[PDB]
Order: sequence, then C-alpha cells, then structure tokens
Amino acid sequence: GPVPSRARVYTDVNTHRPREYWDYESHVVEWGNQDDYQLVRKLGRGKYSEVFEAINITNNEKVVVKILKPVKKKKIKREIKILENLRGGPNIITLADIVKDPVSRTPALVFEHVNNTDFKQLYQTLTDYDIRFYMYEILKALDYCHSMGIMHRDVKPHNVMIDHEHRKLRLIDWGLAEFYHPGQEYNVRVASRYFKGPELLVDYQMYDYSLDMWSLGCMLASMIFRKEPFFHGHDNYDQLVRIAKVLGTEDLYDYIDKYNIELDPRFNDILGRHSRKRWERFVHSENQHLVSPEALDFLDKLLRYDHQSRLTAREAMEHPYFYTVVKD
Ligand SMILES: COc1cc(/C=C(\C#N)C(=O)Nc2ccccc2O)ccc1O
Repeated sequence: GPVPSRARVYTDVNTHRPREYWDYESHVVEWGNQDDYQLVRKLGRGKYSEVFEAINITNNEKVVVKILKPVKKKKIKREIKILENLRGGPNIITLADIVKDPVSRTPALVFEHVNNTDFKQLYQTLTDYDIRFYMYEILKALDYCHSMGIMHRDVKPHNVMIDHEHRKLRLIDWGLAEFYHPGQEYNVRVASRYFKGPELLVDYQMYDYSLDMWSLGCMLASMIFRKEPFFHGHDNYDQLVRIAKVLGTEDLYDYIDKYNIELDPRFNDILGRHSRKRWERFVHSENQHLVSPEALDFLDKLLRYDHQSRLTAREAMEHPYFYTVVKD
C-alpha cells in the first residue's frame, strides 16, 4: 500500500484542541440579521457561491456578502467553523456575520470589505518589492492557519485579495479549507488545476499544510517570471507533465517511490523523460527585474515534489528573499 505521511509541523494541533474546535459538523451557527445588509452589486459567481458588495446599514460600512450555493451542510459549517477559528489572524479574511439568505435558503457569509484590484491587472504592475511584500503577507496568513490546524487547499491569485493602495492583503474563500488530522486521507479534488500539488496529481490523499506551499510556489513562479499561470496544463494529467518538464521525471519517480505511489498508467505514453531544469532558464529581459538569486532559491524550495521537503510557511518567512521587505 501507500506509505503514510505526517505534517512536519503543527502535526498534533487539532489533537490537543478541544473537539469543539475541529468537529465542525457539530457547530451551531449563530445567525445575525439578514436585513442589516443591503446588496449593492454582484462581484462574482463561483462554483460554490455568489459574492456581492453590500452595505451594513447598522454602521454604513461596506461589507462583502458571500451567498453559498446549495451544498452539503458539513461543507458549509466547515467553512464557517474554519472562518471563526481563524478570525483575527494575520491577513485572514474577517467573517463579520452569518445570515440566512431568504432567497437562496442558504447561509450568507458577511466579510470585511477589501478594495481589491484584478490580479491580472495587479500582477502586471507588481514590482520586485511588491511581490516579496505580498508573498510575506500571504505567508503570515498561511503560517497562521497552518498553526491553527487548517490547510487552505485552494491557494491561488483569485483567493488573494489585495488593496494595493493601502498594501492590504486578505486570504479568502476558505470553502475548500480543512482541518489537518494526522493520518487522515483527504479529497485530492481540491485547488485549481494550475496550483494543484503533485500529491493531488498522483492521487496521494494523506497530504497536509505543505499543499498550500506548492500552490504558493506556483503563484510566486507566475509573478517573478511573468507567466500566468506557470504550470499551464490542459488537464490534471498534462498538469503533472508540465511540472515534470521543469522538476524532472527522476525526482518525480523518487517521490512516488518514497510513498509507494503508482502513477496512472495513462502517464506511460505522455510523461516521457525530463531532466530537472535550472530556474534561470525562465529568466528573460522582461522579468529579470523580478528575479534574484534569493527569488530563485526561495521558489526552488517551495516547488518540491515531496510535500515533506517543501518549506513550511514559517521557514519560508525566514528566507533571505524577504530580507529586503520592511518589517513592522
Ligand atoms: C469567494 O469567497 C470569498 C470571497 C471574499 C471577497 C471577495 C470575492 N470574491 C471580494 O471582496 N471581492 C472584491 C472586492 C472589491 C472589489 C472587487 C472584488 O472582486 C471573501 C471571502 C470569501 O470566502
């Protein structure tokens, strides 16, 4: 069978938390007043929710109302419980309220308002300092939720809100987030294709927080190299081949051999043999100002097949890449 895996950090956090903390199916939602919020305009319609700009008329403050699409109640309460567990954490989106929406007959999550700019728009103008700064801000959110026993499992630019005017960042859409329990096998059908960790693409279910670090690596690669997205697979199988053309097939086999994982036999005629590449090959005159030896070394240490070999969020925050970022 497959070799079990454990997170190398925050392994037992949910073990020594009270059951109330992670047993989200037993959570009791405290409903606010749905009439407190006047929807102003629709912002987006995802697979699991519609997001609206609204005003809390009890304080005349802009808020964001996320009306969930009809899904299993465990998944709704998972997100709610995770949001309430992480509330107040660094750069975690703040769940201000939960109301029962009378039209959808589904919970509407009310969040703080973040004056976001489009990441396609934003990532075109981000400076080298801007990238390191926001990466560090994402790392604060990731280390916090990991330290709280939760993996986001959907880290991608669309889930990173940035008010660039006030240099404000929020990690959002915790609808795929899960509590990490040692030895638990998780759904591999998480994260967007371009940001899926190799563990997902090889169907290894006993993953952990390190999944988010791969996704963060994919984001960093897309920014400093100005290639959106970096690993641009056409499906989940071609996705792994895209990664294997950069990280090499031999370390891929080392990875699946370490965990006694077997590749889908459909990889036999599409994977091929690929050397591991040096990150300098992706540097060119149009992105070189975003690249540094620290950037490449940091990226190198995030994008590792072996989830157990990736930098943890805290380790990533110690990296020389962030030495130039002004601390507070
Ligand atoms: C989808 O899941 C979540 C979404 C959010 C928040 C937003 C979204 N999407 C949001 O504020 N967007 C936005 C704001 C201002 C201008 C343009 C915008 O698109 C918060 C928590 C979630 O869980």
